[PDB]
Amino acid sequence: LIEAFRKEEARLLHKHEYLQKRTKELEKAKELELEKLNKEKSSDLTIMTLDKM
Amino acid sequence: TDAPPVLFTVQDTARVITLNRPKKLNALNAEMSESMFKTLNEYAKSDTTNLVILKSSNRPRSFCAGGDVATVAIFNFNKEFAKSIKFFTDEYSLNFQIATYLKPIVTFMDGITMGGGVGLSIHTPFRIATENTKWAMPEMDIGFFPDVGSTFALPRIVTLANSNSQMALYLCLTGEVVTGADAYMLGLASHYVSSENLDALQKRLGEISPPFNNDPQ
Repeated sequence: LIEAFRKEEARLLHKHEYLQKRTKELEKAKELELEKLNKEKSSDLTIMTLDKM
Repeated sequence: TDAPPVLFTVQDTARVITLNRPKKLNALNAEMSESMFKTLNEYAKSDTTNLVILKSSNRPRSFCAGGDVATVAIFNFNKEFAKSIKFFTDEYSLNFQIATYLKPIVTFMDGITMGGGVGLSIHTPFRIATENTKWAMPEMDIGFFPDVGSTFALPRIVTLANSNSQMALYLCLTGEVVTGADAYMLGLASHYVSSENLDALQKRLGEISPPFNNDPQ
């Protein structure tokens, strides 16, 4: 029972840390992915635009 | 926010490039040249574009009064020689792209076509002139040379008194201005179309497409 209570507490704390790390990774990956999407390619020259208007 | 120097638009299967520097008579700077050079490479790869049409938004006032050499002069006075060499690498590279372009390019020389403007049309087999056309190469008065491949085109396209490049030398060394019909008869313009008929012509160019299994090239 002592091993059960101490393993459960460790699991809970280790699960919070893993989620925090995973979320930060996902957030960084989303920023990178979005930056690639916003990167201008040469094909974009063939898309008509009316930026000024 | 500011109006783009060159405007690109779709005309059915034709892609219209319009010079948009009216206050400068559509003078060509490094920005304009680079934009046109990059967009033409994309149109060459595209399989939905059959031809390109190079016109101005200032017609009949001017098509292109020439490369922007006044800015290149300030660079020389400021020793910004890298900037000057960029201006000529872009312009001359665009003149080489137009000359070797595999799809039909149709230039509407509806107005003053002097200097860089000549480079935009002289290298296209479809260079249309109008009553408002004013072809000239006024470089001898500014201290420069006949650029934009005019020393390779004029000696090969002029029609009269050009057996030994005599007429080509006359236009390049004297800076004589040729107007409308005379430009067509000398070989400076491949076709002569009234300015009023340019709108209709543009629409027809966008509507024509290669038949059956023939590419636009």
